[PDB]
Amino acid sequence: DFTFDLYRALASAAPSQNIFFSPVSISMSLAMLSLGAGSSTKMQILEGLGLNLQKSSEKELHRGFQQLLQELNQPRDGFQLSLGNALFTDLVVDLQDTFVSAMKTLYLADTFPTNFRDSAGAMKQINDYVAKQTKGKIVDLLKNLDSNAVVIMVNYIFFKAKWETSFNHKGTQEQDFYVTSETVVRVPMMSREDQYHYLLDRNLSCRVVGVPYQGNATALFILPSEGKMQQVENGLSEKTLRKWLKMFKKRQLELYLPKFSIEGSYQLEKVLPSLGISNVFTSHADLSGISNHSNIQVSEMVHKAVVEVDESGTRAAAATGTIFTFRSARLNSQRLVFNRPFLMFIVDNNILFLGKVNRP
Repeated sequence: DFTFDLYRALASAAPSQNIFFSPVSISMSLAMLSLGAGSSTKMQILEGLGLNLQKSSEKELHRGFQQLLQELNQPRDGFQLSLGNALFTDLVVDLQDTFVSAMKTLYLADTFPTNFRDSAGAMKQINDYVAKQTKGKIVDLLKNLDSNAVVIMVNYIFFKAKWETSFNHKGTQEQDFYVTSETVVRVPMMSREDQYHYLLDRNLSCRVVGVPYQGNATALFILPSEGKMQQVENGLSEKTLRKWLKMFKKRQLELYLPKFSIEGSYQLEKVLPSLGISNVFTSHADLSGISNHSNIQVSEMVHKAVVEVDESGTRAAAATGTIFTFRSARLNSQRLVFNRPFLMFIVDNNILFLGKVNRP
């Protein structure tokens, strides 16, 4: 698995830490990059994306993403999704019009000649570019920039959508969240009893619940059994996802989910090589589709994903202006409380987001 092996790579590199990235967005930038890559550099990228038998249609691959981008970029109401890619290339590097054209046309991405000789100027231009493309949601992508950089590739994505059903601000109270058995933090816990797509996975030992967004996206929160986080991570795979997308049944639940913001920032040139994509970062890189200039390669491939989660939804919890019972108070339903590290997916027909919430 491209996506899940990448998740494990990132996880292994930063134990006991939050992880968060966009799979679709990463595949998108790699395909886009293959547009100017040649020989073994290109082939490593395509196989990494996993590319059909007969090494068939790359243009079909670009068609898919091309359409996907369009659908993703079409506004709704209270749906905030900013995603994009850009290539910053040194002044020496003469660009190929066929590359620049394909990038803008197919992926809506830009290629900007840049003066990396002025490290501090380039960093600010890049950060300002992203701050604007994100309507201010991602303001300081790069934290440092080398003077010898030749080409910087940045991929960014910010997402915030209204729940299909809201969380009553009256159900939010501070509560303990156990990062570990001995590390505890107070967090504002939202709550709402309702019918949710539930799933008990005895194989991996974890509970999965689905919460739909006011649109076409649905959040999946995975709660491992006490001490089973590593096991679950070891079990993550596209197959498993398919499996889960079937076991899903409606179940009355009193859900307790934290209000939180989560982000991941990565230098993919330090992890992708372990997944088989290495030539593109070396001096032996083949980016002849991009320029005829020798000695060029991707100096840095940064990726930043940001997502905010809160009460806001489309409609308020309609009800029990029907609560019938002789009891003083109705009894509780099954309770699912995320007050220990959990995993989270945000999926449409693809996987927009994948991460591990260790500390809200």
